[PDB]
Amino acid sequence: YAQALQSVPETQVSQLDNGVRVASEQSSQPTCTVGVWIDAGSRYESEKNNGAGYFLEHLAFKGTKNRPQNALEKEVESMGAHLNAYSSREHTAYYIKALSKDVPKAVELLADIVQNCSLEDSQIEKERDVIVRELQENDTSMREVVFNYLHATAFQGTGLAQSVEGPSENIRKLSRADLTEYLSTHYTAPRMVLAAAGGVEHQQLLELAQKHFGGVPFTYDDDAVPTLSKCRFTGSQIRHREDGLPLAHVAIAVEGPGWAHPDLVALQVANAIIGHYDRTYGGGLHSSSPLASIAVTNKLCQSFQTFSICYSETGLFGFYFVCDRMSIDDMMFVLQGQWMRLCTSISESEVLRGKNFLRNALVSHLDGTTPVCEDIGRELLTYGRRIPLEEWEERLAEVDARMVREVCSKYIYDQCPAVAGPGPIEQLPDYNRIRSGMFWLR
Amino acid sequence: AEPEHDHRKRMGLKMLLMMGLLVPLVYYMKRHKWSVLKSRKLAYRPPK
Ligand SMILES: CCCCCCCCO[C@@H]1O[C@H](CO)[C@@H](O)[C@H](O)[C@H]1O
Repeated sequence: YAQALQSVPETQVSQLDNGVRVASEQSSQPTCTVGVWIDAGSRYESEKNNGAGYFLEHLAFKGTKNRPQNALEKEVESMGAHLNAYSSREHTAYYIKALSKDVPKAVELLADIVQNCSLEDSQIEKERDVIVRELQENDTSMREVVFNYLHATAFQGTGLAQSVEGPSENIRKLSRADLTEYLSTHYTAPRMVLAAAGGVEHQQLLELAQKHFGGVPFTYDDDAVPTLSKCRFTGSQIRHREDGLPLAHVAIAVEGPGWAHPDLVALQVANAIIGHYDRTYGGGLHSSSPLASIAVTNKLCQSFQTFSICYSETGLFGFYFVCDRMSIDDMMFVLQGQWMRLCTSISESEVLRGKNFLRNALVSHLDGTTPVCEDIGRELLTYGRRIPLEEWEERLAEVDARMVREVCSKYIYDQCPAVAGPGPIEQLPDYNRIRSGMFWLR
Repeated sequence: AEPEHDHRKRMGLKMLLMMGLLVPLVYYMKRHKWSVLKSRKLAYRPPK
């Protein structure tokens, strides 16, 4: 095992005279996946700019000036390659998966997109109504509105509070211009990363990129990367009620440290302890995760998930459960009790497993090419370089009990949480109560 | 008629100072817990 890790090939990295960082992991696999990952999200938008990046995503594929829609689509389909992508609050990306016999072709396709989207005044107007619709579909997914609302209130009044898709007004009116304005402002080499994994050999990649990414920086701005305005967390709640729904959704959380910070490992290990449930499990005997056990014994919920979603300089460490109108309270009671237990009286027997369960994730985090690429893409972009499983190992292979406590309690104990809840939530006690559910009557 | 007198008053003093100090504290405390409501904000959003 340790050897298996030790024998895992290093991930080549190198920046251009441009600013783009080109990294990759050579394997053998006849297939592979390459793509660019941008240092851009909704976080970077304005009150009037917000949604661009997304409006933009829906056009990124519909063709370039160098080769219109009918073609781009035809050329990719024709080579059996897959082009897909996404955009969060601080992180966007476009990736392709082909037979590593096409690094050069893929690489070119990529560039041609992150640099020359047609932005056909005629296509735009179409996607405009496609989103407004797609948006009204994202809506009934109470599992997502809830998180949005969480962020909303959690980081109320700041860039983070804005949802990645954006208001209908913005989408109804963004101009062919604004989109261009968003592209030419954030899609710059210094903030972008060209990553890959497969049978591809670094050099052929570099050159190929160094060839199609012919960007040139004049001034110093171009060459530099602007740091964002800090986001203020706020212990608060938001309740979107409607007994009209089948069941309720709840999400509570404290502020997170941020990528850079190490503790995100100990903290990542703690969540592995409370883990997650889901009525399709087979386990009233689930190892620890009493929250799950209890959830089963007393029928506390349909499911729940522990999460340490983080950003550049902040984040959200919390949990979210889906439950029936009548078991909302106990569930919250029992869970919120686990955080305390977590940081007030944890045990080695627990952390031991915690670790293992993580390591197994940590590894399956890299199952395939597309996913690996995702790490290189991210890692660089958010951490600075790449963290080898061999490393993550140690980092989280030396977390003892006392370590979990010290930290969890450092981030959870007597902190003013941020809760959000849509659906039939009459039974969810007031803030004050969930608040004083943040300190154990030790 | 009331030998207490002096004792009863020195006592009255001490009580007055406690009321003085105790009520404002619990007042601030009462005000503190409540704020979550006094400040609260409703909104009605029918999907129309
Ligand atoms: C609710 C507020 C209650 C105030 C406290 C009551 C104080 C009573 O204090 C009394 O003061 C006397 C005079 O010095 C002493 O002789 C007594 O022993 C003492 O008990």
